[PDB]
Amino acid sequence: NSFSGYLKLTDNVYIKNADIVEEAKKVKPTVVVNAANVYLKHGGGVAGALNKATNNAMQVESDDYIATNGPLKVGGSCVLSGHNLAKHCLHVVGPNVNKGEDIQLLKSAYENFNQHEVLLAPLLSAGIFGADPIHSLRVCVDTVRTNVYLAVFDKNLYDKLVSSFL
Ligand SMILES: Nc1ncnc2c1ncn2[C@@H]1O[C@H](COP(=O)(O)OP(=O)(O)OC[C@H]2O[C@H](O)[C@H](O)[C@@H]2O)[C@@H](O)[C@H]1O
Repeated sequence: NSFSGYLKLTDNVYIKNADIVEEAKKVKPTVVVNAANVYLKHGGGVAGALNKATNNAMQVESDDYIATNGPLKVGGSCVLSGHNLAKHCLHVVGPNVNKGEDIQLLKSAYENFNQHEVLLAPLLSAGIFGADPIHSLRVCVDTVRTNVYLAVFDKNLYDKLVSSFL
């Protein structure tokens, strides 16, 4: 695969200090993961950046998905187009711990990754949703069995994560 410069964490999990949008643009992976909310309203963080890079096509598609199917579940997912970034985007909803949602649902969220052989992904719930980032990384490592390439935008966070036990 064309993923380059990743640090190996485990047999199947790799990590890099990179913007997921730039990784997706360069690699054009089969699957890029979005850290979504249940309404697929891609406002900020990973979702807002991915959507911006698609010139809002991701949001237009997402609005039709919701109109047809209704909100996702917390811990749930749907497969939509990856537009100009990837073949597919797997939109995954981690728990919004800052709004009282159960952190246990982070494991359910990462289980969705096992339906795909290779993914480029962020650390779910670790941003605006308020989960401890090292916890999200540990849940990823302990849940995902398929090959995951994690893109960590924030340099300070990356440096801390790669120096922490799993
Ligand atoms: N471009 C990026 N590339 C890689 N990692 C990033 C990027 N931007 C942020 N991160 C990191 O990615 C991690 C996740 O941060 P978040 O994207 O907030 O996701 P969540 O699951 O916590 O919140 C979901 C909400 O965020 C959106 O508003 C949605 O629309 C949802 O409403 C953090 O470590 C970030 O530093």
